[PDB]
Amino acid sequence: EVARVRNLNRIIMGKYEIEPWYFSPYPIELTDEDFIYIDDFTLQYFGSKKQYERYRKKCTLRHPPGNEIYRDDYVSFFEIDGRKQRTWCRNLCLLSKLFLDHKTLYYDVDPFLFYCMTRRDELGHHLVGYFSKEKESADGYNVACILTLPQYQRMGYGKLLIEFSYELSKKENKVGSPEKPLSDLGLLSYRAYWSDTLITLLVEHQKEITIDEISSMTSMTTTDILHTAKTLNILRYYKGQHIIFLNEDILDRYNRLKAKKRRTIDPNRLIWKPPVFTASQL
Amino acid sequence: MDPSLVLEQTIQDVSNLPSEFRYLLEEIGSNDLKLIEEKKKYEQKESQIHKDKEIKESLLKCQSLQREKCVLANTALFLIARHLNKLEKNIALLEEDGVL
Amino acid sequence: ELKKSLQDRREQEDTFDNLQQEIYDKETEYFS
Amino acid sequence: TWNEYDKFYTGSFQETTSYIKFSATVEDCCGTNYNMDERDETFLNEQVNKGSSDILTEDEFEILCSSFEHAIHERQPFLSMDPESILSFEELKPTLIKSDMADFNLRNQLNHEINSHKTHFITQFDPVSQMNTRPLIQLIEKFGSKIYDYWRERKIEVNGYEIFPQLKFIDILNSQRLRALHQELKNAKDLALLVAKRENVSLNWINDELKIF
Repeated sequence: EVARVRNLNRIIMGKYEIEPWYFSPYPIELTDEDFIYIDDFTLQYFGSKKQYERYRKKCTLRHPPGNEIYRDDYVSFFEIDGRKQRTWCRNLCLLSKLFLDHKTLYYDVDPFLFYCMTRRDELGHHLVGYFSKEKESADGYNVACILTLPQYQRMGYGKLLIEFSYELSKKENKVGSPEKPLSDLGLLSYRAYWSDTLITLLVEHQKEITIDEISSMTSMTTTDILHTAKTLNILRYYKGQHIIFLNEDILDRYNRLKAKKRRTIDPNRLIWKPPVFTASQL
Repeated sequence: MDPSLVLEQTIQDVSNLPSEFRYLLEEIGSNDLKLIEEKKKYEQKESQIHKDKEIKESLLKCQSLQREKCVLANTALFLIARHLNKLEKNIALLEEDGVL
Repeated sequence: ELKKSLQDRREQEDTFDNLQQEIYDKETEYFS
Repeated sequence: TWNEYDKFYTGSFQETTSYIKFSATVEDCCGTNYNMDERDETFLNEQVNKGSSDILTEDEFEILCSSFEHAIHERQPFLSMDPESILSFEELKPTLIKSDMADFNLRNQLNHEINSHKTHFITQFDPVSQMNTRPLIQLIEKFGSKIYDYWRERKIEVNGYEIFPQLKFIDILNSQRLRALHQELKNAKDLALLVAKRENVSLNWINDELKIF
């Protein structure tokens, strides 16, 4: 009776409507108001109507303040530390739990990494992707729940976005997972992920190989490969986790990557260990 | 252990400053090269009136080449200054403490 | 007052360029 | 849609060749902590400028009443619901001879050693509207009493709240090295005094030729 309470109904930002879907611990008197406006870049909080053009003018830092790590012509890759930048990130995870029902903001939010996917602008950088992954070593779990604003979907951002999030995860190079229990619009996108990535990772045999030959560049375990082998209906290959081949593959959409498989982000980036491991005993 | 506490308060924000050593200096050098080549471009007017078609607007666009250098140094002052506030007061939080 | 006002351009190259060489003065105290 | 969104956007940023890493906690993401409603300038329109000649401007509001706004936090944890437990302007004077109301005093102390107070807090974070900004002690003796006595009845009537809604939730070898290495940000500031001298001999040349022509 708590996680299924919607209180907002409407947001208009720019030309773009936002419908809420889940419950976030916002004050309910601001759900009582009808306007839900915000800064486009820095996300400043208010409750009034005589402040718009003046916060718009005084915000000449028209970006997200994250540490930008990789900007090509298409993507621009930040990270944010929430111990370093707090209240912006308080509301940043408040929006994600307004669109997801498995998180509550009272216990600490400081340490864990805030990876980000923007388009660059000439005014600044428009936020078009993000997620709040861990600082380190939660449950395996090399990615987290990846959420962004819903009107920049379905045209070439979100799918390859979560795939290069995974690419950064095995380019921060450790075997993990997303969340375990539930998914509503992404579990099918998760098998679209693992099929497309598996076919691109192991159309490259030229011999017989164990599955640990390719599992090192997966960030998903060797044991996952048989359930990914039976997502695509039948690819029994004289089964055994210690060796595998591939058939002369049926090739539904292996060489059909002319759509939404068009860009590559290079592994040109450093490592992001915690400088203090931060054993918070208080 | 209070100095260890404040050391893990301070290393993550003294650490992004040699990254700013990578950042803020190349435009100082490039704008300085533009300033000296531009000064060679606008010497000839003061020479020929010394022995105005370009000189004043070229000094103005020299200023456009240098005000961004100055505001980069002024933001450098700002991000030196706030962390130096907490830095010197945390040196003071060590000194007033029984630790240091 | 007018001619010195036109030629302070002609006369403060020494100040602007010893500002240019203040970094040459400070490189080794940056090595502190 | 919006009709304010297109008139929202103007200006630009430094479109990087490769990378300008951004790093700003929320205290330096917007500017002033608060904005203004209809009443703070309805006071300006109807109870200030009926016959006055001296200017009461917007930058004087969001700094001068901000001094009381930030000062009742650092000075007053007494009642967070009070209409009237704040006392007067003249007893706020020790919190008004200095106004560390998000760092004005060390803002003066930095450009003490940069000796460029003519650059009265020049930044790209906040806009060009900065030469209008003059320091706050003369703002006290021009307007502080009246902005206090308009700003006082407002927190009488917002009675301990504010205008925004509520938001619920080994010693050794470790001091001399940070001294002798933040001497490098000290001499980075000496480079800043240096480049302040660069731009002020530049505008020496500018304003010298401007007091010619």
